[PDB]
Amino acid sequence: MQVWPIEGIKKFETLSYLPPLTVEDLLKQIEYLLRSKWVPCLEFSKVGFVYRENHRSPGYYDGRYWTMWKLPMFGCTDATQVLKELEEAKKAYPDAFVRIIGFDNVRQVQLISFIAYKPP
Amino acid sequence: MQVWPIEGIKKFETLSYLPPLTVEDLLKQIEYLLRSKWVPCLEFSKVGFVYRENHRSPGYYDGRYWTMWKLPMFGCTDATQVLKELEEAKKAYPDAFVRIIGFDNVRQVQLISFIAYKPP
Amino acid sequence: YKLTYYTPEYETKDTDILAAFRVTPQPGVPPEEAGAAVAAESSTGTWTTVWTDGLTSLDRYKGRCYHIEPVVGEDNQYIAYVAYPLDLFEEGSVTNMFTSIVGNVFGFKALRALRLEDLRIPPTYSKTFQGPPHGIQVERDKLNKYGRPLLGCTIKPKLGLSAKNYGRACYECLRGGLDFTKDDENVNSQPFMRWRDRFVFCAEAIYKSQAETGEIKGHYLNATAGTCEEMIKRAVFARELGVPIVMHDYLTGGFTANTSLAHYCRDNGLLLHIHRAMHAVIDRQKNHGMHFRVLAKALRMSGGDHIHAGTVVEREMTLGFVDLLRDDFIEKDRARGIFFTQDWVSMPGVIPVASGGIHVWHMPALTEIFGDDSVLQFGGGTLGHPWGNAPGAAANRVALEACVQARNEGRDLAREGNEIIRSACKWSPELAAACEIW
Amino acid sequence: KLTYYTPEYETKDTDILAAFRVTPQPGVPPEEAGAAVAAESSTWTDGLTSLDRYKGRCYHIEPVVGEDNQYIAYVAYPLDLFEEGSVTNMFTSIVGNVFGFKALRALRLEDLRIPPTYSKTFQGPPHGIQVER
Amino acid sequence: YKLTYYTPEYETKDTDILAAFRVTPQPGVPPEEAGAAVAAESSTGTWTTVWTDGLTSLDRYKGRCYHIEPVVGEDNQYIAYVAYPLDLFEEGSVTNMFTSIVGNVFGFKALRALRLEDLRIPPTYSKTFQGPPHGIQVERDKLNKYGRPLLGCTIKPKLGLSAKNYGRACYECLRGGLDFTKDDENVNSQPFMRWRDRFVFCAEAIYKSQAETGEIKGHYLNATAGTCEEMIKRAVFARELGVPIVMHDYLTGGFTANTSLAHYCRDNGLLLHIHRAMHAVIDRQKNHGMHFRVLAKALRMSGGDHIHAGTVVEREMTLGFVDLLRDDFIEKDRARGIFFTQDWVSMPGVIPVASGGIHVWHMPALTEIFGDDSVLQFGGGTLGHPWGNAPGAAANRVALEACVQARNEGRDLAREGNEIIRSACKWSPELAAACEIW
Repeated sequence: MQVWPIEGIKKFETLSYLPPLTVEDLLKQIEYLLRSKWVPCLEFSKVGFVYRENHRSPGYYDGRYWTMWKLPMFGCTDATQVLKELEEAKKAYPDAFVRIIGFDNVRQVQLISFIAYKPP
Repeated sequence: MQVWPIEGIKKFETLSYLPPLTVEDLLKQIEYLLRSKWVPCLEFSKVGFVYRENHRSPGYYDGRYWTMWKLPMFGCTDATQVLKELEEAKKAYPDAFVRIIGFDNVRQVQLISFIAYKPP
Repeated sequence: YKLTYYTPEYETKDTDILAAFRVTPQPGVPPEEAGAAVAAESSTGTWTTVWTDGLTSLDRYKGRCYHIEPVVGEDNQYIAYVAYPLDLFEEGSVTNMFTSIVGNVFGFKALRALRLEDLRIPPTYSKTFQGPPHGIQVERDKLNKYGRPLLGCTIKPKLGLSAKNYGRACYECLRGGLDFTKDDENVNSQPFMRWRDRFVFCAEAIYKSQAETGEIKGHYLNATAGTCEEMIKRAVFARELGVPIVMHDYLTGGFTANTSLAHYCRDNGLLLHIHRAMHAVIDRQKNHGMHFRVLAKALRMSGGDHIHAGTVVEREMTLGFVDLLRDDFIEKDRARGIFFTQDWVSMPGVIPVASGGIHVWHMPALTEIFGDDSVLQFGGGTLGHPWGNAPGAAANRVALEACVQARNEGRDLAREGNEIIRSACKWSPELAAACEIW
Repeated sequence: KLTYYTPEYETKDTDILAAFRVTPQPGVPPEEAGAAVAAESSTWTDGLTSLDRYKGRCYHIEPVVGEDNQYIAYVAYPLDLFEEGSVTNMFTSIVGNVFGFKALRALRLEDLRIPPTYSKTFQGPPHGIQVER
Repeated sequence: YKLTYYTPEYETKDTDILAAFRVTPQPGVPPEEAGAAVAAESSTGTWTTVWTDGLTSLDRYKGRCYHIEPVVGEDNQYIAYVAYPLDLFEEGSVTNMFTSIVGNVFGFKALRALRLEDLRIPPTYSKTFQGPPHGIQVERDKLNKYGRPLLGCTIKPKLGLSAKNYGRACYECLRGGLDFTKDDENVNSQPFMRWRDRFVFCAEAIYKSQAETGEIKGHYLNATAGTCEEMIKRAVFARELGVPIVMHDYLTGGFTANTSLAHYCRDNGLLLHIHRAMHAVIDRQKNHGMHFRVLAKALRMSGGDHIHAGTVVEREMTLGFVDLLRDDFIEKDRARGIFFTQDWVSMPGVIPVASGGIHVWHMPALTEIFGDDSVLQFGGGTLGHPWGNAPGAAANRVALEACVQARNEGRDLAREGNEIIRSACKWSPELAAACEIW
């Protein structure tokens, strides 16, 4: 019987209970966005999780927004070019978490977000 | 005339004003739970005391809940097996406080909680 | 008579509310008379003439049976289609819609059995309703949760837990990976646990679990009560505690109370989880009652952000009213119980909540059948884990995310499900332990 | 039979009693169907309380004369299950879940014994027959 | 007459409220007439016939003396048992229960003395009462305190302290190990210290002591006032300060005001400490008045989380109404003053509060006599410590926990108490200093 850890395994919503993805696994998740005609975009932050500093009313949280890395990659057909910006983001901000998000112009919403890099 | 200390003697409710219990004293407190047909359970935390971060209304405090170590030890007849999980808890989390709590299915409540290990 | 109320050449108006009844006439009652009787006894039928009818034009207020046909279902059953004028219904009142349509006709002697199967809610009527306080997309944005079904757990034992032991179970479930824990529908305020004590300890569990994991956590705090004043009082304290979601048993509480609560939740940013307690009193039998899709449409109009939708372990019928709950435009599809094309003109959708005997092995089927916009509720599927609530939650979160990953890669969940789960068992001892017992 | 079919249980004066007309599925004995009605309309965390204090129990089963495969199941619910003054919660507790149980082909709640201890938590009619007159 | 009101073959109904009176008839008044008079003059007795009785059935509204017997207590005393119909009493009103039973009969000329000893409160009546705002178990869960009596201290001097010096004493007592400090029953709002100033400084002391020790601390802030509006205003500010417990003198304030305060405390999560000021005006003399167990049952119905229960330094009588205050079901036991089997049908219990001349040497007897579910209040037992309030609190906390440890090990507190205390004196210089002076 194992005890679920209380520290060191803070989470980043969907796919963060899986082991760290390989580069091939990561590309497969990117190709899923492209095949779905969803626009990938990178987000980064040195603070990983939500907090409640400015208000505590229902539905208000701080730290849900991260910072956009460049722009959404409209018209992307090459999943490796997303990987190329991920490596750019990690080289400029090695101490920042980087997650890959997705937008759909059809549903008119953000519908994807999964972690792609954690600082050591 | 001695002045009651202001630091270094933070407390953990019942039995924490006594000297640190021996292993024999600790087993006697465990046997009290078993003879009383109460179910022992271990709890652990790296934060030792209560605080008020999310709300300050009457009766609301944070830090009353700790984390359950495994499950309540239903059907326990061997007080040393509680001691065995205490040593397991301390080896996995030497930097965590560990307290022994007790549940009664008859009163339908938690009715026991005393400190069993403090980090150095 | 027949030709006053059986009007088979009537062309339905875009403002009509349409109903599809499954009618079982009494022996000797021809189908055209049963159809006229369903329309008449759910509108302007009178057993004797009244002079006051000369003060108006009653044809503008009658329901019309414009089609009736036998169904392959059981003895002597027909589907009667009825059109109701828009002027009959009070704006924004599910209560008046039900009263107007199902209030009287089910007791008519010439009808041995009667079941309302579907309703066509026109935009001119549905626009008078607020609908869900937030809806699927707003909820995802508020919780910052995307790309997977949400996960919940029903706290057990249903009754008999102290408020603090209730919150202790909630914290351990949430910290393991579940998004929500759930007040039982029966859990309101009782001698074993008063509601304000539960709200306090459940709030501590929510925030302790959220701080530990870094993900937004919730617990459906049940505001169902005996009076509208008590119901709002419980919602007000949840608002004060700042928690994200409350809960209501909309059928036993009632639509008048539910619509008031939905309005409060919209006014105060609270998500509204809806339980369908007592639905099977009404929707179980094929021959008499109201199908759940009718009660599901009514909840979407009156207001709710989640609604319990049953299990899949009949599927196509369930998929039918899931679409009716979630989508903006649902094409007619009687094979899935959709008797009318339904246009919701941008009224938000409701997240369906799957619950009943579900454990980790069912995660591939659930993710494939419902897709991402659902909540998967576990009972013993979390609390029955041999290592406790947090490892049980971890097993369910791992199993779900392994299914989402495989589906995203293009793999076939209906055929590769067991191997996807078994493969995930290799690096998750928590999931392996769950799969050894189930 | 199970921990929910207790055919010699003596009802308490505080119990809410229910009479269900139960139609079991083919191959479901009435004793098994009656225990399911009590269980599905009531009940590691179980070790933190006493479940027998909060279970509904089917204390009597009898056939419906003149109808095949129809039985009246009598179930006793402890007083502590119900919120005072809330018909909403009484309905939720008793009829909220059991009518959907797959082992029951059909189910009809015929009657309810409302104990004076529970009914005294309700205002009742705003006036009633004699005041109105 | 006798046979209208003395009905010795009457079988009590499960809805009857039963009373046990200790009656001292006047010389020449036979016991059966005294018994009939107690029932008649506490229900439907009239000195002349009235025609309006023909408009109803009075036998359904009369009290009945169904048993009377001499007691071994003093001259010419009897116990008269009376049954009152449930319809006589307003639901949820201790005020009407007292008015209906004790409102008139104590002044009847033929009764030289009269004392109400006990009441049988049926579930059909007790269920119309909220009872304690939280009760024993909820309080333990809220405070996260288990397995030992709670500890409090009455701040002295009773009157004459400034609000700040009041709070200074409170902080020093709490920081030493006590769970609570206490406003005197006389401390409401007075020229020497206005209530809002006291609440402010006492709140600072609560939170400073809690932050220093890490344990939840409280101070019974007295909300007793001259009007219900002032009383609620003081409870509202305690709610704003977020403190855990307030206080009320329920007998001098009154049951109508106390029931209102108990309802507020339940609505706002406040524990309610109840003082029994003026009880001895009523409950001291064996021959006339109302025994404290009656006033204790009434407080549990009207509402309170603590109640002062006196000292043990007569014990079996005290243990009797402690059980009546704490337990769910109390069997008849007249040797301990329990004249009726009392079923509380899950109404929460009240924590009894022991107070009066108690110091450290009494800790073994108190822990053995009351068990864990009590509050032990010290007066000079804390403030009279030669080293001050914090060492005095430490001595009491050490003495208590050494008693709890020894009892948990199976040792005999009634016989080994002095050695348990002396042994603890060896490693607690604070306790040793207390035992040198007391």
